[PDB]
Amino acid sequence: MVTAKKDENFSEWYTQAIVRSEMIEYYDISGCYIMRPWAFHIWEKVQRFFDDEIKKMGVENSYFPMFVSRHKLEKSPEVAWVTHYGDSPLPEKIAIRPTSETIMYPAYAKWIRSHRDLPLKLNQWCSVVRWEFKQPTPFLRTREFLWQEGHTAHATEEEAWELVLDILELYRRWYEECLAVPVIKGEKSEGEKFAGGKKTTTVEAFIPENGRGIQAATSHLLGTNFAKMFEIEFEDEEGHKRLVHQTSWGCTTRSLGVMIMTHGDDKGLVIPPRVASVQVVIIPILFKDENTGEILGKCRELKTMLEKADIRVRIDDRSNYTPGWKYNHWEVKGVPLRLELGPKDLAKGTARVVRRDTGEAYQISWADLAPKLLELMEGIQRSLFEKAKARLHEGIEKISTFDEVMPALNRKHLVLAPWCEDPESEEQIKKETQKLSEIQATGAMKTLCIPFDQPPMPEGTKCFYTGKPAKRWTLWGRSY
Amino acid sequence: AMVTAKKDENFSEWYTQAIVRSEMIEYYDISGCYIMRPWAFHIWEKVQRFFDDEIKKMGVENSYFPMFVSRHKLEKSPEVAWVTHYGDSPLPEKIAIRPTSETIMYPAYAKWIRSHRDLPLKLNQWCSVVRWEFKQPTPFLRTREFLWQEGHTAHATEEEAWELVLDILELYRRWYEECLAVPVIKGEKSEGEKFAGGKKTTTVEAFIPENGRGIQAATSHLLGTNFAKMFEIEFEDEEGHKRLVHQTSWGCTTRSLGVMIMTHGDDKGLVIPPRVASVQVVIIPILFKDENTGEILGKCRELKTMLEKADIRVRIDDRSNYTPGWKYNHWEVKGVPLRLELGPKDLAKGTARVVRRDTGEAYQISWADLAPKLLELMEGIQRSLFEKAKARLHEGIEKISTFDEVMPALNRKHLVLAPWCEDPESEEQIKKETQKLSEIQAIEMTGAMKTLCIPFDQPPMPEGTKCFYTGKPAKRWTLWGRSY
Ligand SMILES: Cc1cc(N2CC[C@@](C#N)(C3CC3)C2=O)cc(NC(=O)Cc2ccccc2)n1
Ligand SMILES: Cc1cc(N2CC[C@@](C#N)(C3CC3)C2=O)cc(NC(=O)Cc2ccccc2)n1
Ligand SMILES: O=C(C[C@H]1NCCC[C@@H]1O)Cn1cnc2cc(Br)c(Cl)cc2c1=O
Ligand SMILES: O=C(C[C@H]1NCCC[C@@H]1O)Cn1cnc2cc(Br)c(Cl)cc2c1=O
Repeated sequence: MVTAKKDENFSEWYTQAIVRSEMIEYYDISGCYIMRPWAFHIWEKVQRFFDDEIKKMGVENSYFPMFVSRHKLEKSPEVAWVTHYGDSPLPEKIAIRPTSETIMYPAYAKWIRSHRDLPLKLNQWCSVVRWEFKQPTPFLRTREFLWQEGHTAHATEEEAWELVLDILELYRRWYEECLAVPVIKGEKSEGEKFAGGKKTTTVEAFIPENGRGIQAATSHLLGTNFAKMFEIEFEDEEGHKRLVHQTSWGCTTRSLGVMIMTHGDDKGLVIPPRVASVQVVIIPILFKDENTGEILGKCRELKTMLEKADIRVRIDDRSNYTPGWKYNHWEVKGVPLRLELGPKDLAKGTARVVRRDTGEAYQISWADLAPKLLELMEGIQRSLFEKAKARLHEGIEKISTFDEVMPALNRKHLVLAPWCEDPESEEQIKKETQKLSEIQATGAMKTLCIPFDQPPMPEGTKCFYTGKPAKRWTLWGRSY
Repeated sequence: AMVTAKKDENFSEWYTQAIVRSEMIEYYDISGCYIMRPWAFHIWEKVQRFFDDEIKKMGVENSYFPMFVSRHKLEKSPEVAWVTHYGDSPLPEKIAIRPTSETIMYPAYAKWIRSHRDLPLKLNQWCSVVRWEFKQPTPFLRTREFLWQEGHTAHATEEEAWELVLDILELYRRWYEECLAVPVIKGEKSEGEKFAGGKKTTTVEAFIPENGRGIQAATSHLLGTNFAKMFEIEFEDEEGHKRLVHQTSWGCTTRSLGVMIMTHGDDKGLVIPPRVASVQVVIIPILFKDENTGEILGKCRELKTMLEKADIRVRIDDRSNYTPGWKYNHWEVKGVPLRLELGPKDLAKGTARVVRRDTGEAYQISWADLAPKLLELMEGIQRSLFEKAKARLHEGIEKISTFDEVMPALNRKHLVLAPWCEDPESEEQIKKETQKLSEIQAIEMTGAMKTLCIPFDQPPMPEGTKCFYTGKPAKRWTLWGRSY
């Protein structure tokens, strides 16, 4: 049972939702959490979608070591260092991977020798470790987390940039098509991009209850800098030695946290049908032996028919729990549809179906069950996305001048503002907004992204902070 | 680009050449760790899909537990890797990288299990583990870091747990025999060889004829209640008394790829069974550089589309800057089970030439006949690969009566099946005796013979049969040999 209200104390609500639904368990090492099966099911679904999609692009999976030698990593950072095997010291300490550039690119330098070898497109599913001192949040910001990382090498910059954009569109689909979470595609600012690359692109999500943006996934154009550092070169069709043009990209189980925060309500989780391991739960109403074998035989009959429409169905015929307990259990876990079958329903040839997202109840004849449920699930998925998109739209304010910023931040909104893109000004804006928030008593505003979808920039439009010529419309807000 | 070491002359150099020249592995500067390149990883993906699909029907659910365990939870030093520092700062308590996840999972089991309604609890996880041994590593077979799955279940009764132990072991038999076409023997480990944390260890064992060695392929343990005692994993039963759960654990690793490589490979390189080959059919246009007109590649595309609508895994090697013969050798070293050749004559006849990797036999096939024919050939290659390997397994096991038969059989690079009293002291004695006799032989890996398993499939034990070593009453036929 969830008792905290989402719109009152959001942090207590989130903790309740993910504990009481059995998504997470705590662990004695700070910043690490156990991912229980109810959460892991969702990860498996988005992993299958993304993996299928990158394979059609020619990306192949691989597995590189979890350890990197001190002198290879440092070609200290907040990495976990292994210094001993048993009681014996290693002659050189080794780190646990925070990301695998230093592990993979020496191999790329060995494998790439001619244009015949390109493009090289690899991905791996693994976990990484970033041992930060700060407060962790389950799914969103943890010390160890699951994440794929893709790394590619190309003969030209244009082919690399094309892949960057293709991958970022896959991340838009991971969020919007699977998880029903709306995201904004954009470029990172110069101060916010990956330092080892040329251009970083991102999908950004918005959490209306605390007003914060959160980076959902990222796709980098690395250019040739790592090719220089690692000596990744190839002979072109005319004999000349050239540097490769690289990309890298990743997305994590943070996606699940964003889903939970987007669609959850006062009763617990709400799982979008496309990633629900159980789409429909059938609950036999058993009491005083009122037509028991009748009811359970019928439930089995219904499961088989729905499955023949590829609906993912679970009968909760466990005998150790009451029907009321089952209603609340599957509601807190977010199953899209609950189908109730009792003696009355069997006498009438119908089932009672309740939608998780809106609570609406439907009396459906057995014959109609499969097509109707399909309609409902399409309806649920679509409505989850559309409601979320409306909230995203209501949470962004277009502004012209800096004087509008603090009122907007106080409404827990993001701002879209014309910006000159000077890196000094982003540093100044972060400092000023933090100071102002402090005085009104994590308050800094930073750039979230420069969106791909740019409204026109009228000639003569001035930067909202510096008064210099504005270049592009930029999304700002408080953030994770 | 070609394998030159012969499998039956210098097996270790053959194995290294096969897995490097096929682009399955890459070396790494940290000893005992290797990079798993896509040609190998695809196979792992296929066996992972099979096993995952099968355990899900048993109600096992996947999960993910942390890779780290606190010093005081692991030591509830071992050969584990210890993290002692974040950046330059010491941890107040060092933490180990998981060598297996019992000490990470079972405290959560103790929290989750309170009543009989909570059972059975059935979890699995796919992850990597680390065992920092100082012995020489072998790619795929024995490494410091390896991918695996490990499953862990808890039950209200011993009979239910034992049923699951046996169901999982049958899945491991199918992983090897049905996916990888490797024959394995199901058996029970001896008291000295079982997992000390458990009551009974079952195994599937494989055999490598070229070096005469047995190798453990996968394992499934009946843990009993010992871990339930240690972690206080108890439940209130249907009548209200606290009871210990009965547990199982089981695991299988990428060692299964190394066993497959050693079982089917030949002097030309790898041979990949069709059921796990990421490319089942490579189409090689007989086309030379700057000669592409569109005729050959156009038909190659039409053929690939047709074959794919039969769910055949097809690749066209249309790479412009390699000759067709180079391509033939490339994909032979990689073990692609079927090569489809398409050149000018094939176009002029409406046929294609298909060559199977395992035997080299060639077939002329009409375009229209390709899809069913290739399906048939692949079923034939899989079956044949398995049936030849099973024959070698059978030729490699000698049934014996007395200890004096043992050294001759080991010198033929064979395993022995022998009646055994099952006394643990005698297995220690046999290991030492065979090691010393091997040493003396070698003057004029170790030579010790150990138990591999006590097979499930037991021939009758005639009344009065004596143990081949102690002369005491024999209990069960036991499989022994030199081992990994
Ligand atoms: C679960 C998760 C996710 C992510 N990040 C990063 C950006 C990214 C995106 N987009 C990655 C590129 C894919 C993402 O998801 C990052 C993290 N931990 C951390 O920062 C370390 C940490 C540990 C304890 C407290 C505070 C911080 N934890
Ligand atoms: C690749 C792989 C596999 C396996 N093992 C174990 C038994 C088992 C079986 N069956 C596991 C239960 C599943 C298996 O496969 C074990 C290993 N490394 C090691 O012993 C550590 C090591 C490191 C360097 C040199 C020598 C030894 N490396
Ligand atoms: O991890 C990255 C860059 C990219 N790597 C490939 C997957 C997508 C990802 O955005 C940035 N990054 C982030 N955090 C890090 C923390 C440490 Br500790 C180190 Cl050494 C290095 C890094 C580091 O390189
Ligand atoms: O890892 C095991 C027992 C079982 N765990 C679950 C998967 C199947 C597997 O056989 C035995 N084992 C093997 N090697 C180990 C190495 C170290 Br180091 C430690 Cl601490 C512990 C162990 C250890 O417990």
